[PDB]
Amino acid sequence: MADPEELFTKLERIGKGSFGEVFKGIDNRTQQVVAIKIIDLEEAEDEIEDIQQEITVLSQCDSSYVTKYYGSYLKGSKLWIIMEYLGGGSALDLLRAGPFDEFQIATMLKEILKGLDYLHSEKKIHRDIKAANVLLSEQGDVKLAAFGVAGQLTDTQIKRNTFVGTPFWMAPEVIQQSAYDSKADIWSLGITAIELAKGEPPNSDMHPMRVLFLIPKNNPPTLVGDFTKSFKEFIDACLNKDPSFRPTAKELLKHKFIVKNSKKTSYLTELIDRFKRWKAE
Amino acid sequence: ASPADIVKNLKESMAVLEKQDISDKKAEKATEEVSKNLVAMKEILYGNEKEPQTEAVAQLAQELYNSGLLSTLVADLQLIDFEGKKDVAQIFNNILRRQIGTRTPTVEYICTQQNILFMLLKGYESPEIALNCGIMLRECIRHEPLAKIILWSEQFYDFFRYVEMSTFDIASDAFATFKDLLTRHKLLSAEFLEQHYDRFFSEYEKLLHSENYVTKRQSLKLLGELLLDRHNFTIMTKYISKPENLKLMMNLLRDKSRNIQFEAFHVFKVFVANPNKTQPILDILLKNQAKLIEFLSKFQNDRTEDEQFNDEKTYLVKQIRDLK
Repeated sequence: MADPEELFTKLERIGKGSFGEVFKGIDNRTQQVVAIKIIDLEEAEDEIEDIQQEITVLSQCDSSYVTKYYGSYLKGSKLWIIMEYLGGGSALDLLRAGPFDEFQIATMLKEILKGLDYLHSEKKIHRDIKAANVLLSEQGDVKLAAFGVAGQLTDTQIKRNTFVGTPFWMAPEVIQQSAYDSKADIWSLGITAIELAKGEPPNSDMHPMRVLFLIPKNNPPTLVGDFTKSFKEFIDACLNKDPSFRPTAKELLKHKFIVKNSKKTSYLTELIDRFKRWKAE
Repeated sequence: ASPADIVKNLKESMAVLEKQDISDKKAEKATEEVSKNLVAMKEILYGNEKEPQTEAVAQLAQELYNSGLLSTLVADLQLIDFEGKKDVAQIFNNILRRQIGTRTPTVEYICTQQNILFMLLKGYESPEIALNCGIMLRECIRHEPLAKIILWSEQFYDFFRYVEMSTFDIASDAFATFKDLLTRHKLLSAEFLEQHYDRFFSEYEKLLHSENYVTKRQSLKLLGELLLDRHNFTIMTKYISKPENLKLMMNLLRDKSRNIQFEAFHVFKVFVANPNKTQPILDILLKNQAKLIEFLSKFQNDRTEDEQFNDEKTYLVKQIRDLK
């Protein structure tokens, strides 16, 4: 069966937030650095075919804006899932070192939007868009985490191993359990945007149970403070309470805020650099 | 601006791709022409800011039966653009479910082209295409007359190797088709299992023995599902009779894995619940009488939770205690 424990070397763990067991690792064969996620299968216990569904769907993507899938190996009864590893860090990570320009933000959103467009075209969706899942290569490339990736007619919230454990980036029609599609990702994008500009999402300081009941009732969040009008305008575009009034990704791709402000993706390595310089050890 | 030329351009540009050297002459242009065709073709079928234009769809269909464009396409597929492969799948899968009257024309004009199907299943040996081919195959075994073909095939029993295959992803996808064959068309499937009982279960018995935790679990589980079907009543009675089959489950109940035992249980209980146990069953049950009550008493009593499971448990014990 060729056992992954000798095919790959596990390094520091990075699965602190969800289920657990995501590691940095190395392909012993090729010295390529990978992400390794190990799933029990025994102690699952959301069914096997659900997990294979996650993989089927993930392996269908071959976009330089969505994190690649390299394959899987079964050791006795644990499954090693190997994916592309991005050594720049997450946008969330990169904020620890200081704030971002509008040019930097817009550069990122542009790339996420391309990822998003690619997904939407295959009637796939994302479902966990947040600065934590905005991932960067060491040369400044930007791509969505594989974590959120899903099929257009799949309920990712019912199942363990896929569910989002915080309501902050969630669209109101999702919270209301009603019919929802890719327009909900667009909403999450709007939140991400506020998050990239402000360091945290609207109402972070609030109890998740109050939040869920405000997100439908209240007016949508807005961008506030020293940001350009077109930036604020981009965020209203995304955060419409009515899914129908939200632009597709293709349309956002040519919003003024993106067109005026985005730049060469390489320029983002200044962020990667700033971060390296910033952190300890 | 043409919905009847793209075919006259692939039976061209796709024909080009075999044979040819890795030479520049067809390396870029010839293969990329193919991918651009498959995109404009899928467009005539799916609504960028256009509609599915029906008149063009009728023309589109009666162009592909010219002549065996799909045969050599599916054959020489392993040399296509990655997104092109995914495109082919999308193309194949929707013309398949075309309809005139209450009649599916694609399905019929494949019942001649009987090899298209076996090519697709032979795809399971080439890892660079296997998955696409799965997606396509499952979409056709989805129509009754098509499942009939692979089921009564000699090529059917290749699944037992395709399921045990090296890479777990493909082993999985294989098993998916294997499953969807035996479950989907209920009346048809029950026909197959009656006639080929002996052969089918010899191989299947191997799966239950081979581990590979996932192969073992999934097929043990599929056994349960095929056994309690009702459509399969004849088959299950034959099954729960052989004392080889009861010794097997008994060992599965003894498995290292919680989840495997629990699965084994749901099959095992049908053996004991049988109102018409044949002698060799009763012999092996009576022989192991003490050790069974011993076992079922302490078998996974953390589940409560499960009214039905404990109910099935006190029931099973009563029955074993009560003999001869």
